[PDB]
Amino acid sequence: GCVSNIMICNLAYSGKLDELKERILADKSLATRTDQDSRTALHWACSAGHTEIVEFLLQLGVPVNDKDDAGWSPLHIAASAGFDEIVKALLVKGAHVNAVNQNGCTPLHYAASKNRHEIAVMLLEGGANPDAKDHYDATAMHRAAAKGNLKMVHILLFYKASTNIQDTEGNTPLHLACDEERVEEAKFLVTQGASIYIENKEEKTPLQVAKGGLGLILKRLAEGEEASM
Amino acid sequence: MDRRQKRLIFSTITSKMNLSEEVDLEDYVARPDKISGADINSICQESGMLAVRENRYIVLAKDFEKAYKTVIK
Repeated sequence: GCVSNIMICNLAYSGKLDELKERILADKSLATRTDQDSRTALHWACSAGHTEIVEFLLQLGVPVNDKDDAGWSPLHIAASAGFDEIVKALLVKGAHVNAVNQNGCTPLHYAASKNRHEIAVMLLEGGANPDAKDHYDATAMHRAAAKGNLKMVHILLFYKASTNIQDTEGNTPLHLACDEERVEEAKFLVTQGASIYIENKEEKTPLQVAKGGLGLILKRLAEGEEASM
Repeated sequence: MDRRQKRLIFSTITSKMNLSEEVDLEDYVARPDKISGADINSICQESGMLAVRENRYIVLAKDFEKAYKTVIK
């Protein structure tokens, strides 16, 4: 193991809860020292999924919103890693749902990207902004649509995420779904308002991006929606 | 190259790398940089090699953002 220059953070990552308890209770200041990457024992326990070490640190009242030097908060780390129980304990203690890291991502970007449905819901229920944009103006839906995470796209739409935000290459989630052949995602999106008209930076709409079978289907769906609704 | 291919290359190689449970390769896969599959095996080999200058035996998010910014330009 041995991921940090600070030994109490290695105990946190290692899951050595009893040793970690004995050292911190001997000198409580140790629970919040930051290591060379500006992580504390809380970041590392989240990173390794040791729920019990997280509960001991939150029981002591340590800060739950501090970021490491790449701007990752304990909530980002747990949400991307898929710690449902850790995510949940963090939120109960006030973790900031819209915190952003150095790539401009919120924890929902990572939950959406990695198909963490239950965590995405906890986040959105906790007030996360579905429309947060990262440093390339990409949203959680760009991630989910690109990757083919259909149910994640359903959950985002349910919390009212916008479907027509353009990243810096001018792509909406629909262009990404078309580009990677995410057929059901593309269809669901058009059925919920994604426009088949928006052009990205290369002057292409999602239809010009799509293979022809898909483009025909989306076209049809788009005229369906423009006729009714 | 192709976003989909790019992601396939990243995931296939890091598949026998041990990465921390929070790393998400999409943050790099989604960048608008045209890079080859050589460049990717490259970021990936550099990341594991740097597992060693701060010296952690598991590969972390920071190993990548480094590898990535050095390798691409």
